[PDB]
Amino acid sequence: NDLSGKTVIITGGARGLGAEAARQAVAAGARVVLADVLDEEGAATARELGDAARYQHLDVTIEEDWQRVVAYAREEFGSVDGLVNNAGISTGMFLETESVERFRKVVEINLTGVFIGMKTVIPAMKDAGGGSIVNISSAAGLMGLALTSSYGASKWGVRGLSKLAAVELGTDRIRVNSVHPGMTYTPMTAETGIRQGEGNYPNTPMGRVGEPGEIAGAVVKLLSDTSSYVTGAELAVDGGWTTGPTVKYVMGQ
Amino acid sequence: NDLSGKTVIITGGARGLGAEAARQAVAAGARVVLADVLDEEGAATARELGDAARYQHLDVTIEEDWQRVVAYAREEFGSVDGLVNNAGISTGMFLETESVERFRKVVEINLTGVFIGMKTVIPAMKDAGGGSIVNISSAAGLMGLALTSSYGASKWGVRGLSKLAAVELGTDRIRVNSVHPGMTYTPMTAETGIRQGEGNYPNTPMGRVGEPGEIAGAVVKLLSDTSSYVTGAELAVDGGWTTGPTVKYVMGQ
Amino acid sequence: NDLSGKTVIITGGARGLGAEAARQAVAAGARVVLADVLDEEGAATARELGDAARYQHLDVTIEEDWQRVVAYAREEFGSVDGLVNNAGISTGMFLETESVERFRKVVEINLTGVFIGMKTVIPAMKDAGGGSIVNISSAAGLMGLALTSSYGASKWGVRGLSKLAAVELGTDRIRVNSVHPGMTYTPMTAETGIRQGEGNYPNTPMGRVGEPGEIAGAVVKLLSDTSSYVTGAELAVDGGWTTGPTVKYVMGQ
Amino acid sequence: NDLSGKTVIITGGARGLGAEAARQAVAAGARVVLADVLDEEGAATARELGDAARYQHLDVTIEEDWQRVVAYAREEFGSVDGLVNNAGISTGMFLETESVERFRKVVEINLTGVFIGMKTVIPAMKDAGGGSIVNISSAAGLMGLALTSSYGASKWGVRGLSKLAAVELGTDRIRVNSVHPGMTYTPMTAETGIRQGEGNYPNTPMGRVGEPGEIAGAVVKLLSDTSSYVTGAELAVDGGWTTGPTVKYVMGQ
Ligand SMILES: NC(=O)c1ccc[n+]([C@@H]2O[C@H](COP(=O)([O-])OP(=O)(O)OC[C@H]3O[C@@H](n4cnc5c(N)ncnc54)[C@H](O)[C@@H]3O)[C@@H](O)[C@H]2O)c1
Ligand SMILES: NC(=O)c1ccc[n+]([C@@H]2O[C@H](COP(=O)([O-])OP(=O)(O)OC[C@H]3O[C@@H](n4cnc5c(N)ncnc54)[C@H](O)[C@@H]3O)[C@@H](O)[C@H]2O)c1
Ligand SMILES: NC(=O)c1ccc[n+]([C@@H]2O[C@H](COP(=O)([O-])OP(=O)(O)OC[C@H]3O[C@@H](n4cnc5c(N)ncnc54)[C@H](O)[C@@H]3O)[C@@H](O)[C@H]2O)c1
Ligand SMILES: NC(=O)c1ccc[n+]([C@@H]2O[C@H](COP(=O)([O-])OP(=O)(O)OC[C@H]3O[C@@H](n4cnc5c(N)ncnc54)[C@H](O)[C@@H]3O)[C@@H](O)[C@H]2O)c1
Repeated sequence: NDLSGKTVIITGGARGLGAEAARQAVAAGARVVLADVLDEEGAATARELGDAARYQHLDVTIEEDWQRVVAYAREEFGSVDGLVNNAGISTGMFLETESVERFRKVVEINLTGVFIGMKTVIPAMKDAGGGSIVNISSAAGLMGLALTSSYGASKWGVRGLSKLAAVELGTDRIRVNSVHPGMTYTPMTAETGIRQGEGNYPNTPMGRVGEPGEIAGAVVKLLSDTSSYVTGAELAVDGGWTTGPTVKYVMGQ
Repeated sequence: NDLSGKTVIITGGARGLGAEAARQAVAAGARVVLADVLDEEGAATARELGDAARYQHLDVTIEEDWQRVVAYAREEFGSVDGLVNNAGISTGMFLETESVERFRKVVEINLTGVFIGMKTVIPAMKDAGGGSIVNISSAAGLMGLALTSSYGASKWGVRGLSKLAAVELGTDRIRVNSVHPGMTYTPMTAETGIRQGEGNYPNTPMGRVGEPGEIAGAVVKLLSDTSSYVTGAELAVDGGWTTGPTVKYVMGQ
Repeated sequence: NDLSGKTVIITGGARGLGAEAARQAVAAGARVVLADVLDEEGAATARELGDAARYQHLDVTIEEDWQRVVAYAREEFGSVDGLVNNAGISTGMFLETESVERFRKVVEINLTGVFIGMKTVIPAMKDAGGGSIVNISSAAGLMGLALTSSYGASKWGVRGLSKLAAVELGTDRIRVNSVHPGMTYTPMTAETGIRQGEGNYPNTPMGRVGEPGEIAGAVVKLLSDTSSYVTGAELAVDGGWTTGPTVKYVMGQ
Repeated sequence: NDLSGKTVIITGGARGLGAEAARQAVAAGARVVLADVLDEEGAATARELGDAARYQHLDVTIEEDWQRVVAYAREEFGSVDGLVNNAGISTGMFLETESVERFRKVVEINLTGVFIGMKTVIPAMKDAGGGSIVNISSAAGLMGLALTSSYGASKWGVRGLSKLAAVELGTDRIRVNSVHPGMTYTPMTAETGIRQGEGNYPNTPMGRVGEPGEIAGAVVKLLSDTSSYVTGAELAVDGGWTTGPTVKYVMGQ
């Protein structure tokens, strides 16, 4: 089913979701390339992953870093079959509050970054007769989420980017889809005081926050050939956060 | 790698989409109950599946039936863990041309039908501590498709009914999502003029209609625990059809 | 500035959003034909509305009344230029707690009833050289709302069905759009527990339920020639109910 | 009808949609502050609009410029009651074809430009007790349109920026909606061979391209109190371009 024999570059794979996806894909047969700004950790992720993994330094906003890392894959593995655009920075504040400078920063990573990744990897995949680009968006890209400011703007952008890219590359067998994670447990969200566990996140239909491995599974599905006719699609992995409001809220929560 | 060891019932499982979902389910371990109105074929398909498959006549618009085949799976197999609502019919005419007689018929099978399946298996799956209901909607449920009238109206109804159900059953570990396949090659479509293969369906970004086995892959995945944090979702398997207009169309020509 | 000088039929016209529209639609100078099953109230309403109004009986489920009423509007006013599909019933219970007979009766009125209206009115408006059909869907037809069961199903139904009719009738200059009202104060919802007034409904961005006049104004925008290039569109009037979750919910309501 | 006895600022006011909105707003009784980079044409227009029009130079990507113009608007007309974020630039090329510096250029204006717009203008609106921000998006922000690249990513970003702002500014009585015009008759499109007139646009359900005033009419609606309950909505003025493919395309023609 969801098996591999390909080379997938994972951006933001030094930690959290990115590493998890790497771990899962390597565990599925793919040879991965981790790319992050977090070097020390990254190589540590690679080193633990095994021989199917290499770590590469990559600043998602620098076209040259992309060009170099994409090239490193073709050389070091023979091809580039998958791209998982995960690297990004978040926002937790009201619109008027956010500085235009920071707005611009966040939008650079989250949006313009996946674009540089796309246009850059596209030729390598054309070279390989098709490929899969999985754009990790957010639940903030599926509905208006209070307090996401620049992050909301950029996750909506990634959703349209995937879609229009999907219609342009279909004939080249280049698949492009977006995955949308809801509240996930990570030491970082743990720092927000987010508790993992059934009953611990009542404001999402499933009453709980998700796990990194849960989102990682859907990334692999879209990397595998079991989804050979899926493109310009959006997959929400949020325990129903974006589907509709919690019952309690429909009454008075 | 989406696995199984549970019992799932596949409505509309005689021929086409249903049968292949049944097929793929079995190859992953699931115990399947092909329910259908088409008794001869459906019985043969179960025959071709093996011991992992039971057939059951079921006219989806009959509450009594659903209660019977669910009961049967319960007794026959010890549980109900998956329900793939695929048994529908189709509308191939303009709205002003259609008779309220056919409209009622299409809606009744395509919409009310899945409602009953859902209302019936819910306790079955509460007893099992969770489940997965995959309502097979269509591209007609994701946009306005000319010539689908009742089939389309009912497919939007089915997309929506999947969502409100997901918010109510989240806490019960029951997961409702919708699969929306595009143009599939079927001897009927073949007859209706549909050619299978590359460049054989230019009016979809990917340039071809999908093989029935390409949809089935997506159904099996949402049935699996690989997607445990996935509810109130809508997956489209249509080679870009529903994402946006084809380049040529964007240009006119 | 929205103005009308044409004939328009409003279903569910005896009261609520329906009658409010009739008032405003006459204020804009249209000739309205109210239609309802509540004939006592209905005639009374048309009386208060004056001479630009005519009450006709219409059991939205009986294709005959549609014909009788559509024949009348044309003969009494020479043309049928608008149709506001407002008649409908509600649902407030957990899905698996709704009988299939009720499920069916609600769909019949909310879904098929708008269909019979579209088909019947089409030729009439074609003879008039165009027209405007406004289907009063719901905020329940824009996301998965809990406890709406049948009402949800049909509302998603009414939304998708407007889109195909829009694509089909676009060249006949017959415009079709759907209006989606969120929580609104109507004496019926009063007999629900709903309150009109500031902060009285904290679970929608704006803080309170809307008034009937807020909805009618929109229906009239789309019923007018100001929205001449508008078809296949969905206008939510719900104080952001549908737009995304409330700031409080977003933080741990 | 829609009356606007208030003061609203229009970006990209020198020409096109911006201008046609200015005329209709001033006609609705609004006091207008046109803003743009094209000082030459901008001045002329304001003049031709009357003593209810003022032209302010404003480069949409510069905060000082915004800070300046909104201030001037407060002094001059005593308040800021509306904002139509219309300034922007387009794109006509394949993603893999467009440069990073260009992508940036375009995002900055269409997305970042609207952010600084909203941020700056919010305090003025709280001051007044409410307001209406109309973010002019595009059909490109509602689906995957090929060749829009940076324009498409930014118009999708604008769609979600508006929705999040609306959840956060609900109780402040500041409404935020997105207008999404499709193909429009404009000498720009005209140089492209786009002919105005019925039948002249096959690939849109309505069989033709729209006029600026058709879109200008929706702006005045959202800006007016007539839409006091609309927030976080999206309105497509596009002849059904976004609601499913054209019948011909459905029939594989
Ligand atoms: N719970 C969540 O954290 C959550 C919620 C919703 C959506 N998501 C999406 O899932 C993705 C992964 O979530 P996460 O918690 O693992 O995030 P994370 O922040 O823990 O990890 C993402 C990685 O991106 C890296 N990165 C940042 N800037 C970079 C740059 N410019 N170049 C290269 N790499 C860079 C970071 O250094 C980090 O290690 C996120 O990007 C987010 O958009 C996450
Ligand atoms: N245009 C299309 O055909 C199309 C496109 C996309 C998705 N789909 C989806 O798949 C289904 C149609 O299935 P298909 O295309 O594989 O072929 P199909 O139309 O042959 O349907 C599959 C089965 O449903 C059965 N069925 C009909 N009425 C039934 C009833 N009342 N009770 C039980 N079973 C019944 C049929 O006999 C058949 O065995 C629909 O549910 C639809 O959502 C269809
Ligand atoms: N009020 C809200 O908050 C709200 C929200 C979303 C959607 N809606 C929808 O708006 C429409 C009605 O709004 P309302 O507030 O005026 O409600 P209402 O029910 O108070 O009044 C509308 C009318 O529907 C009529 N009706 C029912 N069956 C009929 C039939 N068979 N033939 C003819 N008329 C029939 C009733 O007689 C009634 O006069 C319905 O579709 C409702 O579902 C209302
Ligand atoms: N063919 C079209 O013109 C067309 C069609 C559909 C949608 N749209 C969209 O609708 C809006 C207006 O369309 P239009 O028909 O008026 O097109 P237009 O390009 O003639 O007008 C856009 C205006 O933005 C101004 N502008 C650019 N950068 C600016 C900045 N930095 N600060 C201030 N002003 C700036 C331009 O100089 C121009 O006057 C745009 O956002 C556009 O994306 C345009």
